[PDB]
Amino acid sequence: MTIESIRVKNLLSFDDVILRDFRDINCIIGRNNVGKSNLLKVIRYFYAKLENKKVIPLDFHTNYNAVGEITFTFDTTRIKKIVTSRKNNGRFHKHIYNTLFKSSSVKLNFEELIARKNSTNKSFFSLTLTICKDDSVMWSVDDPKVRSLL
Amino acid sequence: MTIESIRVKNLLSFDDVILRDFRDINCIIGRNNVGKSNLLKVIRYFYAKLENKKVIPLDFHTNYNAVGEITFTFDTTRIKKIVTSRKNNGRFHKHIYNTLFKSSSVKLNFEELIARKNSTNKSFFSLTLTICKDDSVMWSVDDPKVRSLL
Amino acid sequence: KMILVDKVFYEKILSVESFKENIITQSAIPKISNKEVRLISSGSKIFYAINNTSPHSHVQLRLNRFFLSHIPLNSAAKAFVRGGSYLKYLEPHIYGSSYCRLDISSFFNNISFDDVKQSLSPYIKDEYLIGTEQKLIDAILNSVGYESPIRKDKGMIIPMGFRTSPAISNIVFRKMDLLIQDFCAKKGVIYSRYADDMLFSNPRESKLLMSDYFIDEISSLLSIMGFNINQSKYISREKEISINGYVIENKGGNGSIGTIRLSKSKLNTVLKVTHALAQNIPYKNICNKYIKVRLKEKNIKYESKKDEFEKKYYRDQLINYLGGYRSYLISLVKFHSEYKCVNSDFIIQINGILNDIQNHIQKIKKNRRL
Amino acid sequence: KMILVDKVFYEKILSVESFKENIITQSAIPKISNKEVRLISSGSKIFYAINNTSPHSHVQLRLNRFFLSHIPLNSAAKAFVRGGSYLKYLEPHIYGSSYCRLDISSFFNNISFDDVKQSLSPYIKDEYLIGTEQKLIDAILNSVGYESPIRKDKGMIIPMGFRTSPAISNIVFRKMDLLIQDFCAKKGVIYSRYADDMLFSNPRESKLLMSDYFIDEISSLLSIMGFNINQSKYISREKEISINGYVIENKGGNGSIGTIRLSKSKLNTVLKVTHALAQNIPYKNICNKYIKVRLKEKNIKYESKKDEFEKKYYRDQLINYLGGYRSYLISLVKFHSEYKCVNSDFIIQINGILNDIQNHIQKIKKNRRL
RNA sequence: GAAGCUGAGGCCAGUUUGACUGGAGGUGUUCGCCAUCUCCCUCAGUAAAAACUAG
DNA sequence: CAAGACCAATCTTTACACTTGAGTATTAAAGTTACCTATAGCGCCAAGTGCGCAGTTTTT
DNA sequence: CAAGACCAATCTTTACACTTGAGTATTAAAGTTACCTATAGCGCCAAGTGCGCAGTTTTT
RNA sequence: GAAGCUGAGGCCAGUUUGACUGGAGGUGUUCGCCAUCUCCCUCAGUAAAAACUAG
Repeated sequence: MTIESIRVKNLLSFDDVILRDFRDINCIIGRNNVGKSNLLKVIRYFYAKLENKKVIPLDFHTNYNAVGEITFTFDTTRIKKIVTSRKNNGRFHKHIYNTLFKSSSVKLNFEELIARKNSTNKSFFSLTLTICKDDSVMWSVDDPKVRSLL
Repeated sequence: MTIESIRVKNLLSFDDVILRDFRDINCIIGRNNVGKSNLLKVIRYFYAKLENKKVIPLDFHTNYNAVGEITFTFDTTRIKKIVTSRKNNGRFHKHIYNTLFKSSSVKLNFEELIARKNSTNKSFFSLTLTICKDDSVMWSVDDPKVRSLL
Repeated sequence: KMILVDKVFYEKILSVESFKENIITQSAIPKISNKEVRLISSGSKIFYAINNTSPHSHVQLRLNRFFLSHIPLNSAAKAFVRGGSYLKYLEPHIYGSSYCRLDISSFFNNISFDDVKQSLSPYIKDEYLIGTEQKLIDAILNSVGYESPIRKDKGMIIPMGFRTSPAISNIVFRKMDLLIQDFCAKKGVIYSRYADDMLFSNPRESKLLMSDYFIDEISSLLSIMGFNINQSKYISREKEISINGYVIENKGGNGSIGTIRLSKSKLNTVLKVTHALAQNIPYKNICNKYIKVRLKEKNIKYESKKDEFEKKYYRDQLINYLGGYRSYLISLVKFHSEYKCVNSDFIIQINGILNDIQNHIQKIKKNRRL
Repeated sequence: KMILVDKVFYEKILSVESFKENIITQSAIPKISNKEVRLISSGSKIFYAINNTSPHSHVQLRLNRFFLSHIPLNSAAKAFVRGGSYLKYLEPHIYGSSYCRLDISSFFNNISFDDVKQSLSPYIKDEYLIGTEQKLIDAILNSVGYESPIRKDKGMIIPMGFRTSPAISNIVFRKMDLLIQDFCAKKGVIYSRYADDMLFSNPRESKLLMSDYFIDEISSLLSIMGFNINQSKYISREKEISINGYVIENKGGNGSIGTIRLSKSKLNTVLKVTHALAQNIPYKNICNKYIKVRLKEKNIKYESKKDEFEKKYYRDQLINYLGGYRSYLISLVKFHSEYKCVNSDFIIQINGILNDIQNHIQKIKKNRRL
């Protein structure tokens, strides 16, 4: 897969919405703009803030919360299979390992590293964008290199 | 007068610019867009944030400062003369006094109130908009009624 | 549209018949007297129970049903709210790498009635209910409030065990929910609250939740409305926390998702019960030894039959317990299936335990007919 | 474009001729030895002065002129910066209603040389200046650094009185300038700094600057690079503050502009000098009693004439003092005219004082020719 | 360990049989020598940066 | 004593290596960078024109 | 013990009063608000269809 | 004053000539009874809300 989940909390017309189990073709139907255009706006805003574009923050569904969160879970299993292999010693694979997969495999010990390698594992990378009440934006990963690579 | 001063610190192409002594006709000349359009953008942004419009924050002149400030000094001498008089007991004059001129005359004692009344005084109201590094905006006066009335 | 209860709303929908006499005779609705309130003692805690026959119970229940349920709340409050649960209270912290857990000392006893009046005032019309003697808001507060005879110093007190105490606590604490949520979010910390138990998690790599500064700041925020932090229950840990049995673990760093499982302490009682049922030790011993449920002789409804009555009651208690624990574990399973945050090996263990429970329940229901 | 000094830059523009021998012979540039440094004692403070004849003085002066002046700084640093002044350090606080003033204990003595190297590293190329023995950055730090023979424990130390110490202090403290500026601005407080003296002002109506929390937070921020707050110089006040003579006052609340004046303590010496000059007390007594300037007998340049020399020297000292104080007061007047923040009655008093000073200066210059 | 801070002495006043502490008053005040009005000598030693030379 | 919050650049943008479709241990070359600067009042020297290198306040 | 940070609405938008151009002590009417709701499983009663009002875990 | 917290008793073990403290072990660990693997009785008294009835 490519995207495991998208979660929006307290933004536009979304109270707490989680979308997952994405298939190869996703057909969106229903009454017009009851959240279709809102979901599109959420995704576009997240991907505009990913590339450090200065875009206006989204509105809150209810002002009785201080923040609104958009969480994207990327499925990086295939990229881990791409880079962890010995053959591909290229610069791009090396950079991808140093950025996305390090600082998560460093903490592990030998036994857990072996268990992760040998098992039919699935690897995920979760990135959360939080909008505070005063228009500030906070990421759950503070490295801009990670955001640009994603 | 109407506006006593406009001060911009660390925004767009402005390092620390103070404009004052405004006359009835102000002619702006010089090399094109060396700060003309930037001054217009600053004024438009301040007046859009005054009315609680969601507009994009301005860029910093240099990122070695945490904030950029726009200070507007309004000349409210005539409005004080308008409202402090006894004859005009209308609702609008009463609201203007309760919003703009109270909380600044309450602290005063009788002698200083008399001195302010009798002297050929000039009254000013200073409002500062501060943009932090994380796009947040802070006002030097936290009452939205003051901003809307201004 | 914000809810607004006025005199007609109280007369028709809320009072109905409970206070018809007091509203037609223009007599002030009185305080909840000590006669209507019984005082149970549970350890060091004291619980206040109102009699159902009193009109105060009816008006309180209808107040919960129609008025308190419509006032908006903060999303960080996961307790006593429509759709909230403990698992929902733990879920947002799977993304965190360090965990901190704080408690509020005597949450319900420290809720000042003045704060309750200030919180409920905008949602109640400023009218006079009875002539010019008693206000509508004061009558409703009479419905919700109480004076503890044990402690007359505080006067008005919101007691535990009433109909309306939890929801009123949530509404009055929405202010601190907002303040703490704003502070934590500006610090990058995920915050959630269940009753008086606050959980914070930092997903980044930092010692913020371990410093005394964080505790000092949360105490400073709580001090605005007079609350205090229970320092005996303050917990701070890295990479895993065992909160009252529920274990959250997240070893990874950037972009890692933790797992929520149950420690062996939680599973201890149910595993022992299943083993005892496999051991064919009688139902009376199973109920008494592990579940602490028993049929007191003074609680026998009828003297027509005793031994068969006790056998049926113990069988009912066992079937009820097994159904309840099965329901709890499927609550966990559904939470996993909808959020995908529970450990996979723990999921397998849960499935095995569930199959064992269902086999035992089938055996019990089959032996019922023999 | 960020400045970048490389080997050719050091050889041509900086070293010039001061270290020609050391650069052609490939011999390492040596530390500033104790022979080149004299130690003056001013109260409890010790000042380090390098001899002008040493090449270290020349390279330090050219380092100030060409390299340190190009590295960007933070706008909150109003000291030792092109265009900065004390009045500019006080000005942004006229809008504040409460004031707080903090000091850093031994600012220059607590500047670790490791922090200096880390700060200056990105602006200096990572090359080898002399073979593979000494690096360019290490040679420049040799130029700027020193080891105090009084305190050998700290090794490298930036001493007061050197050519490059103030600018290097500003560059190394830019990090804390940014951190404190961000914190104060997120709290709504106007912050400015002059050397080690930090001034904060809150324009809103709040007790933030008076609580111990603010001092604790500023101390916590300063602790990152090892600084400490001088608790003897901590000041907090409302509606006016008298900072070292300069008085800021702002009684009003929402949208009020304060006034900066000078207390009578600052004007005391100049008023007394003007009164003494009007009293026709001789110039020697005026210089000795109030100004503490005197001509020591060992400082007589030539023995050809003494009494006329002493009269001319005292007249020169008096004319210089009057010109200097007049210059200070017109600095105040220009600051007012450009910012409009000085008290009007104080402006009138300044004008009268200035006219008196000019009349006295004209009288002195006229009596010179008699 | 919390440093508080100041250069070394020679009269005179206040506290001491024999040495230590200050050398306009008024007024208000956040009590800070903080603000505002009016009216002791000697000898050392004194680094650097920055602003300012009314209009 | 003791600690969370430990600048912003540093040239920038794009990007697979191996044997042609799948792959289980750690950045970089390259096109553009892409253009910079000696020496401002004082001293040396031709010898009074022209060229080379004794203040205030605040921190303290 | 002790404190800075003490929600977000509450209907909303516009706006001079006095005698027609200048003025030295404290909000509001009004048009739209502008539309809302009794009573969800259990008990009473017609008497088995229809109408009115003995669990788990967590806080504790 | 910092409360720490628990319902009241009746054996047996450990500390006490006469009354007080616990009733699987292993392993690791942030040492928290915290996590993971394997395998004492009686009598009181027990308010409210919320989730959950696999698939």
